[PDB]
Amino acid sequence: KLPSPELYVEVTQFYARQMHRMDGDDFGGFAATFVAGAEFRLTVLTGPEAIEAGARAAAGRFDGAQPRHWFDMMTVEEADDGTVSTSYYATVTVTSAQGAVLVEPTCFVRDTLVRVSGVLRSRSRVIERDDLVVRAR
Amino acid sequence: KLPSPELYVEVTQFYARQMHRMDGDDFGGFAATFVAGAEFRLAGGTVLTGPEAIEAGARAAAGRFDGAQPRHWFDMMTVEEADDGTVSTSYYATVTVTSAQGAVLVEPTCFVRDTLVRVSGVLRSRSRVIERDDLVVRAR
Amino acid sequence: KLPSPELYVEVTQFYARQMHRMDGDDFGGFAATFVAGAEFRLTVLTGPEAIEAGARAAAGRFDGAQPRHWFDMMTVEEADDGTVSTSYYATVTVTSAQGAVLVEPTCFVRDTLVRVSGVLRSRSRVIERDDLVVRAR
Repeated sequence: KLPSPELYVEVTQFYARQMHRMDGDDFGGFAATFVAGAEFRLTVLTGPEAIEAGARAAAGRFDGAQPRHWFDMMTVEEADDGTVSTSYYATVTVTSAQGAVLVEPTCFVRDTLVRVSGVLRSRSRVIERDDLVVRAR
Repeated sequence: KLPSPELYVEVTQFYARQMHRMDGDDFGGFAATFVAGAEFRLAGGTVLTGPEAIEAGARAAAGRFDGAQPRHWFDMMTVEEADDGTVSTSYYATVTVTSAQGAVLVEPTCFVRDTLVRVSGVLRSRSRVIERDDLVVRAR
Repeated sequence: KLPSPELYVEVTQFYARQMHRMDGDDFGGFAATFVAGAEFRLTVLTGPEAIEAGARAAAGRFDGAQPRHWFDMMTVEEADDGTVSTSYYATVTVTSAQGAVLVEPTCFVRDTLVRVSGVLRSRSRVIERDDLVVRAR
């Protein structure tokens, strides 16, 4: 079932704002986009406190360089109970002080979003890393 | 000339599902998104006609990935709907290839022009023309 | 807060056409998407003539190769006075005659768009280059 244009637009804006916070080191604001008990599976982090700690930790890998998350090829579907399911491609570019760019291994991501007080929030995120999948075959 | 929001959303979902199938090695499902007699024009000038030829070409081309994982990325997409429902798009595309060792290759970028048509209410690919930017540069 | 689906679509088409022109060396057509007195902050360029000349000059860095601009993670909001504000991630790929793809340092871009005779045009563009931000911190 195709999503309504309003839902599709709302989803694009949710992800843009969520990733701007994560990439901008607003780890608490990033985690606040998740509901209590949200499941983030890379190993699972459950709930915003754990998700905030993980984003802070994973950001350590960038040192002082600047990450940017890139999403594309995103499916969006609304269930009758209002839950939104997405699947998409994601990567992170990492730009150094000298202008070098590293492109991280791509991921295939599956999300569920829920509406809380009229606004979308992340309920579940499951990340499949393409290098690990390749390695496993 | 702007596409309706419904059409724009429909196009984004068509392409997301189409590339998920191709990148996931569902070459039959990828080819099934094309109509009978669809024309697929490769960067080099070879044309594949019909979904069966397109499936065979897509499977053969995937050999270049050598067990690594491709991901197609589209961006900067124009969308135009003709009065008869035919949809024309143009966009940028590239492919990343991620290996078991975490290597990421970025393939030469392409400029792609498609036509889509509606069959029993759903979009299908009718024409795809790929211009590869390295080949364009070489000709210049 | 959320843009109408019509506005969202119009913005994607505006940017697709603007970048196709710039990447295709249609520097005048690129500049025509800006209003008179538009401000482009890299140094500031004011007006379509200066923006065209600067874009032509900047393209010299590609040296016979083919650039492609990639935007993603785009916020879109309409202000009460009809001004449209966007923020997005941008990078440029540069593909050589041998198919080597250079990936330029990423940018965080903030635009304002305005409607002129019913048509969207760029009023202001401010580019923050991520390597320079990293260097500064």
